[PDB]
Amino acid sequence: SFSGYLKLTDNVYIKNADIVEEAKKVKPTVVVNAANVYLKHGGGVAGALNKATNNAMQVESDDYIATNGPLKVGGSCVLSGHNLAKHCLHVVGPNVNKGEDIQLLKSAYENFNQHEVLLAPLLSAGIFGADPIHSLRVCVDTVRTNVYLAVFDKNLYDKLVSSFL
Ligand SMILES: CNc1ncccn1
Repeated sequence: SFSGYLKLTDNVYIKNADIVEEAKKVKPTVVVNAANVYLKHGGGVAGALNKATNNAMQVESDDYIATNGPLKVGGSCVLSGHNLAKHCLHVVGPNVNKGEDIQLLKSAYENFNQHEVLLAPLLSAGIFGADPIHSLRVCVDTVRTNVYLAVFDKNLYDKLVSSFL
């Protein structure tokens, strides 16, 4: 199971790790993807997770969108975890770089509550443009299930831990 995590709260844990390497090591029940509404896994966490699946995540995602249409910002869907996890919970946080409402970040984190344990990145962080310190605060104030956060950037990981209230 999960090793080397710093415990932030009763249910939130954090580690400086590449979520792809972490998923391959742990093979958790659920890995969270930082998805967009179209499930186009081009860059950031999504591009990295999809590349680790040899594009199988994108092929599955395109079939999901062809059948169901796009997700909502703040929404999610459960798909296969491929070689990374049992399932992948694709969660759409607001993309501040697209002018999306940062208030939807709490709705995005609420999706985590449907899973007893998850390996996840900080929603709306990275190329999504939100402040990762704010994302961590919404995470700890919204998620009640056990969430193991992987923060790729060491400098950001240190800043998140050192500034955690
Ligand atoms: C590419 N891996 C990654 N990216 C962001 C957060 C955690 N892991």
